Amino acid sequence: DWEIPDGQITVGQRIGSGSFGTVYKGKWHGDVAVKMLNVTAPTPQQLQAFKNEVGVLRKTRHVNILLFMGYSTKPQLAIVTQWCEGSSLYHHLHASETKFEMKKLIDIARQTARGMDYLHAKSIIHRDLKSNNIFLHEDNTVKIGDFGSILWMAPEVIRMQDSNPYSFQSDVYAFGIVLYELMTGQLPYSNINNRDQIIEMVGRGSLSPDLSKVRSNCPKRMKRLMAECLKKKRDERPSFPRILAEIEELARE
Ligand SMILES: O=C1CCc2c(Oc3ccc4c(c3)[C@@H]3[C@H](O4)[C@H]3c3nc4cc(C(F)(F)F)ccc4[nH]3)ccnc2N1
Repeated sequence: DWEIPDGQITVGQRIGSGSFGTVYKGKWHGDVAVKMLNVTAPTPQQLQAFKNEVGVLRKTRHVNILLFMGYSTKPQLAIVTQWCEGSSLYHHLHASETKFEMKKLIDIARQTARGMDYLHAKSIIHRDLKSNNIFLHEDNTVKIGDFGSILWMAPEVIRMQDSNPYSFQSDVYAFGIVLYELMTGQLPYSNINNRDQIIEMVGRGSLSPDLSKVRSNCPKRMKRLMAECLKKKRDERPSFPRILAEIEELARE
């Protein structure tokens, strides 16, 4: 079982605080990272907001997913993961002037590919793939997870067609936008300066990322796979085994 008895985890420094919960850096047989719920007695609605997150976590065992280690029940509900060190891909590309090199941009794209590939085989749809949900552990090892947003939302997701628009292809579209960030350097819709403008225009297909902003030494394979991931219709996008294959094939240069 993965339940961690009360008192085993010395909850150390607070890292991030949200209205929902709070992420502390902790100590348990080494450095860990605990995500707690700021409620004494949780409602059944949020009870299994915790029970569900756990399930999808204990199903993962990949180098490029955040390592689940266990969960606490008392005194408050808590998820326990490995303790990563460094910044997210977002901090690196947009908040810091990280002088990233082409080989390493491809490698980050490749690790993310492998990571997202593994989720899909386990039939796990992320629903929020983005640059700041991708942690660069030791500024090398990519760890995918939920570390907390419309810029990565596919047109059909922006429209909220029916109930859930979230699918494997929604993650594919998001992945493209990550490739866009790696290959251009900036975020998409850099010139549009209104959130409500991005939602409306993408919703009618009148707006899409500017693909003429990528680096010069952006490999043509990657330029085209990027386009393929951003096809406006969900069923035109490539699946991750296709993607992993393509990226890994060009990475061997
Ligand atoms: O500097 C920092 C602060 C944030 C942080 C960490 O924050 C977290 C601590 C605990 C924690 C999380 C994030 C979220 C929850 O519990 C982790 C999580 N991983 C997930 C992976 C998935 C998926 F991969 F899609 F299956 C889904 C939900 C997930 N939730 C953990 C490790 N290193 C760092 N680095």
